[PDB]
Amino acid sequence: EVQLLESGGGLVQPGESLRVSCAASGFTFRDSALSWVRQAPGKGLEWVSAISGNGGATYYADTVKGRFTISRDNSQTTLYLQMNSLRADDTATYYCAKDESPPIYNLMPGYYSTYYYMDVWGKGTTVTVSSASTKGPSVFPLAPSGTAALGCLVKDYFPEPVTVSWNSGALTSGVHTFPAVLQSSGLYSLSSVVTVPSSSLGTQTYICNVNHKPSNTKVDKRVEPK
Amino acid sequence: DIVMTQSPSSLSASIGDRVTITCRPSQNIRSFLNWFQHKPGKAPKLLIYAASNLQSGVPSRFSGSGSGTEFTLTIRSLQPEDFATYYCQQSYNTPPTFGQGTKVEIK
Amino acid sequence: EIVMTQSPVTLSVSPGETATLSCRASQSVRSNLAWYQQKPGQAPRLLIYGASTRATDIPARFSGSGSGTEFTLSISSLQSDDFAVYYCQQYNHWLRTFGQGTKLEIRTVAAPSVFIFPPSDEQLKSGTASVVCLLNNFYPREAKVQWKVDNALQSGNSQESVTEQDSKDSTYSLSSTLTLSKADYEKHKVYACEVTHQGLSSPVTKSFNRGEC
Amino acid sequence: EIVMTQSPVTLSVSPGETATLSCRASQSVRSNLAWYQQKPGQAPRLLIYGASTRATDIPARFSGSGSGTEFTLSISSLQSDDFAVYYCQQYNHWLRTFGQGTKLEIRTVAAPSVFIFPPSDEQLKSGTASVVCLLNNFYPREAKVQWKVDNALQSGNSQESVTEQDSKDSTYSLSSTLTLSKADYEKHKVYACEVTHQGLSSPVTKSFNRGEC
Amino acid sequence: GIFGAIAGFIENGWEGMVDGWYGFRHQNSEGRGQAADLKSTQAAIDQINGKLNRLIGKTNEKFHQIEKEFEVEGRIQDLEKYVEDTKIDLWSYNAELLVALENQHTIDLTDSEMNKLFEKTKKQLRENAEDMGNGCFKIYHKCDNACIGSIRNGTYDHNVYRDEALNNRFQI
Amino acid sequence: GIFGAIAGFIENGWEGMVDGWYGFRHQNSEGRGQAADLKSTQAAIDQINGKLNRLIGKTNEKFHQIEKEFSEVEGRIQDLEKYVEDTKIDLWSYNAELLVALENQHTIDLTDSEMNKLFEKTKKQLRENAEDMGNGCFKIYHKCDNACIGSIRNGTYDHNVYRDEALNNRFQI
Amino acid sequence: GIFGAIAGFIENGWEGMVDGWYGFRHQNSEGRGQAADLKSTQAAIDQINGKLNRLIGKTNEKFHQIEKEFSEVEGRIQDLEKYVEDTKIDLWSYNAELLVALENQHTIDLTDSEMNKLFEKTKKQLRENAEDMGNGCFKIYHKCDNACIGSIRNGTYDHNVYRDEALNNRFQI
Amino acid sequence: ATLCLGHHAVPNGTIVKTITNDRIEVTNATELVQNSSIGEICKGKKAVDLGSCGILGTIIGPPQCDLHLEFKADLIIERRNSSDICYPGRFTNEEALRQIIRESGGI
Amino acid sequence: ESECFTPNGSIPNDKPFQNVNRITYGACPRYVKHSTLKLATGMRNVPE
Repeated sequence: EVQLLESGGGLVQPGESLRVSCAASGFTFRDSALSWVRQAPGKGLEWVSAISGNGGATYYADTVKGRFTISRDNSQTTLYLQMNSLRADDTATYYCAKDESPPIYNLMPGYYSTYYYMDVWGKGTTVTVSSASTKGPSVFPLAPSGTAALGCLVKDYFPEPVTVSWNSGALTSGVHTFPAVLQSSGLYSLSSVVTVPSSSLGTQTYICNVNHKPSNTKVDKRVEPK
Repeated sequence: DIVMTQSPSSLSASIGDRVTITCRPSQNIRSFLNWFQHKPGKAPKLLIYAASNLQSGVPSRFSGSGSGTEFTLTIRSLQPEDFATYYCQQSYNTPPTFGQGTKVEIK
Repeated sequence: EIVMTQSPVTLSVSPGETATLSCRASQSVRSNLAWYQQKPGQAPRLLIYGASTRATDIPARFSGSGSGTEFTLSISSLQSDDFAVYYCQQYNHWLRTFGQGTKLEIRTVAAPSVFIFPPSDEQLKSGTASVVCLLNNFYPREAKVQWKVDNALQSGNSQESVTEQDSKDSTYSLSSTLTLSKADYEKHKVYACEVTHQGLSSPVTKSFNRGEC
Repeated sequence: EIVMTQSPVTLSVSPGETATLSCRASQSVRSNLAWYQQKPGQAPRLLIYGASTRATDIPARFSGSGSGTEFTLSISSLQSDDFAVYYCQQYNHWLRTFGQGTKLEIRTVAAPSVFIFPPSDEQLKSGTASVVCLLNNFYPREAKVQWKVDNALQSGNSQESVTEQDSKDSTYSLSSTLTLSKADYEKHKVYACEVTHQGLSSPVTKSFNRGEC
Repeated sequence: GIFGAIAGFIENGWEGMVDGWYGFRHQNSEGRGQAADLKSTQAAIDQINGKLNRLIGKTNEKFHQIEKEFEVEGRIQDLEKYVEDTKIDLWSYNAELLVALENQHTIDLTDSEMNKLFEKTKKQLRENAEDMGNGCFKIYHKCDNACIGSIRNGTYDHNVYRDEALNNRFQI
Repeated sequence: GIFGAIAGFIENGWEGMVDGWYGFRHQNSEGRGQAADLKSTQAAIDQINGKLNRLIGKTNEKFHQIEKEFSEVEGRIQDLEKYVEDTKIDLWSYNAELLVALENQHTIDLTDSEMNKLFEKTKKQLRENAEDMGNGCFKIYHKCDNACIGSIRNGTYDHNVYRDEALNNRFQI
Repeated sequence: GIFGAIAGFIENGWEGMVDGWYGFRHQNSEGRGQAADLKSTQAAIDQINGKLNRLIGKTNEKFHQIEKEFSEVEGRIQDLEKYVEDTKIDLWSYNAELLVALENQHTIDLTDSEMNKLFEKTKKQLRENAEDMGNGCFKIYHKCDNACIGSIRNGTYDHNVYRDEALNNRFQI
Repeated sequence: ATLCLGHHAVPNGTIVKTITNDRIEVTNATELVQNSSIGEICKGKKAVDLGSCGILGTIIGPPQCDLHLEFKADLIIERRNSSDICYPGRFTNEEALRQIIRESGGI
Repeated sequence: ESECFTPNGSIPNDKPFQNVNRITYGACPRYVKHSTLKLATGMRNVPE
């Protein structure tokens, strides 16, 4: 077991600071290197920085060369990353990743081997940088009018994510909940749909259950043929 | 082992329209490229050989062009009988390999 | 400071066939090169490091090769659970960089079933109108939606998103939302979604007339 | 810090024949390698230096060769005065090392003549008894002596030494001394030396009975 | 080395230093201590790893070649043997020179890093210390553990101690 | 570099110095100035040109050789001709790779060396009249106008002239 | 050299020094003298002999090879034999050329280095009792008779003995 | 106070060669020449150990070579005391004949 | 049965050179005559 856990993150206004922790637990004696890698939903991976031994890194990407600073606390076995002067594009799912090198390199066990590949990845912490201001969704029916489709539109919420279930999770077959889209207002909108037998409309009640934990908002919306 | 990438996988066009199908091999194959037509329930038919040579009985509205790594089959004025799946086929090294095919449908 | 470009952006491969990926890299790079399999909703998992040396206890169907500039990744026997996205990193420039990403697909062409939804009265009372067009359970992924309002093509006022390939039937679905002000919505009568897709011999239009049903 | 091993420890070569010696050396050594001819009772004399370059005004029958690890020394026309011991040194490790040494022999097999001597009365009065066995003028050098006291094999209480090859007849001789306390010597009767040697078809025993003659 | 620090004015290495390649040993009022310097350690290690990266794991693919073991044939076989023997001698030369050159350079770069650390430390101390000639500085003021630490981490302010130091250095 | 001046105790280069490779920047009573050092500049340039002279414009003539492309399979002899050429190219490709890596390491070290020599020469010139601030800068402990600075740059600085003033400033409380 | 001593801050060599490669010249109350430094001399000589040991007297045995001169035109096979030998000679001629250029650069740098080390060692020995005049010479700020000079050359100079005298001479008006 | 600069050392040093010195001790070194094989042609390969069988014997069938008359192999291993023949004789062009068989693939 | 092949058997190819056999197939270290070649990976060792 070499898993690490990322804590912290959240919503911050552009220009603020935020540090993310990484509890390095397991096989890692923490004489090996560690790294941070961020990814925004809708974009690929991007290496952020790295740490080695004590103060041997000092290794930051050009995007955050003057903003991010990497700390290491071997006494409590936790890796940090102070993200100062955050901009809009810094919104990403920051992953804390192990670092391994070929045994021919890394002469002294503590210092940095300038050739690392990440083997054990973490669960990741999502950090959102906007001027947004948390807001719960409005939920509107997508009413059905052998097989019928019905759904719920979950509109104008911030930040991600929302969860949608149907009939308190008793309805699974045929459900599709789509990725949210970001509107020009800066709020998200998503749809969840289900296909059901046309013959069930009249006997069977369909309710979408929407949960937006960031605003502790909870909506059940019955979707009726009209 | 040469991979033939044909595009599009499918197209629809009206009668009289000009249709173009492209083939891009995974390496340069000079002119060693053939085009086949396959109509439902009939034997696949060689239409064009060595990139541009029309086979006997093939109407002159069909023409092949290109060499190297990009080839084009053009059908200049689509007729209902041209409904078929078309394939490119490289004859440059063994094993001969085929494109995944282009289904031409008539609007 | 050393860009990585993967090709193509997305590929469709039948289960069982070998899927070869590309990782072209500007400037020389050989010593360090790692491949990853990031399944949706999960963290990336190491597959190969260096160039060909695969990670511990990973299947032998994952093969790696390449030198200096051109790098390849071939998946021998493909499984339905390999619908993940693949990436490649590099050394060094003291600054490791990742690749763009290659989406891997796993069926028979299927036309979308198309549904259109008017805005709810509840939404209209808040001053906005979202008209939703659903394209359900289609394959392949490429599909086009056009919105018309009283036969006038809409531009700039819709957004769409597409689901991951469905594990249960290997299809995709797509939701498009046309957003109008209440005032604009109530000024027009016919709302239509027109869908183009390989499985449809002609584009399909679903529409409604505001204030009719 | 760089060991030198010569092979063999001693060799027998008829006069006139070529005698090839060995000087195996751990780790590489080529630039410096010197051979020497140390005759008994004299200082070593330089023969070859470097590897093949022989010293000044030395006979041309001394040949040298070798490279890196294996080195050889061949004496073309052998003379009876070449009964010396030969050594080889090396560079460098800032610490030159010498070889173990190779003894060179120059005749017909000859059985030893064997003599046994009781302790003198003079020695016995001082409290010790040396019994001496002499093996005279034998060839080749290999010979074994066993001591028995009342038919019991003695162990740990004898010492022997062997002469250099005799210039006059090319033979060797060997003296062995069995040392007992006076008390022990006077407790036993039969003292015997048993000699084994290639020139003897069976081992030869010489003995005496204490207090008889 | 060409700089004269390692196996030079520094009499010998420290076996008791196992957390770094270069470092500091001090003696003050509070005792005697040892601490590694990470930056100079890493600088040396990075350069050596750079050499290793050029040599390790970069072999070249050969497939069908010529035969290299053989019946007597004469001319053509003489040529095939000579070609291979020529090639091996030239690669054996390349390998021999590479190692001799890299090793000379490795010994010189490690000596250089030691010298740089010494020179950097000397400049830091300004007029507050004197070089005793064996890699040691005599510091002419009270310097507790935090003071020593400030020197090692580059935050030592010489002006703070200068008056005390000058009085100690320049007297009778 | 192995001397630790360039990318070392000298924090960075000067883009505004376009008349030389090495030089002086000063601040005194009369202002702030910059001036290139020609001798150290030329010393570095001469060494680099020496390398170029060994590599540039010295190719060797070859005429009739062996064939290196073939239209038909022949087996043995063609295998040998191909192997000979492939062997030769790999050995020259190696030579070229090592040459550049070695020369470049040396060029970076010699340019660092010239910078260090200029610094050391300047330090000795100033004797007891200045102290090394550790970043390639000297604190000069006396009034030094433009002509004085100039005398340092052109090697005519007389330290004895200022020594009394300098010592009093350095050694006080 | 890269250290800047030989053909650098040391203006020229001494032809009158024939008992060593490096050394000391002094002037004091008792006169002017010259003395070689044996340790630095031997250090340079040992390194050069190390190079010679790698190059001198280490040739390799070859016996039956290929023919390299021909009395008749033969075409293909003879073209190949000639090309093989010509290829081999050019590659060895390259190796020999580079070896000498590299070793010589290094020899000139190591000898310059030994000179610099001796200068640096001497400087540290003198502590605060002397100043570097910038030309490889030290001005020693105290009376230093022949035995005193000798103690410096043989590493037994005790700077504390003279420090008070020296400081008073250095730091005055 | 006193502050001393230094470097590490080890009790178990390794001797290396340099440009100026045949024998100099460093703290650590790595070997650049591979000098050993595990004795097998690689797992994932189809291999046959002739053992007592001489290789040429596979062609003409002494009792030894009974197993290997029609062998199929990617890697073929000859062994030292193996005898190509049961009744004393020798092959003309023997060394040349084996080299054919080794690269055969089997027979 | 549990990349570089020589008639002696397969050999690791982590090292740039090899002394096993001049006959090879695959991604192989280059054959040289030396039995050993040590590359320093640390500073000069100066004990006492």
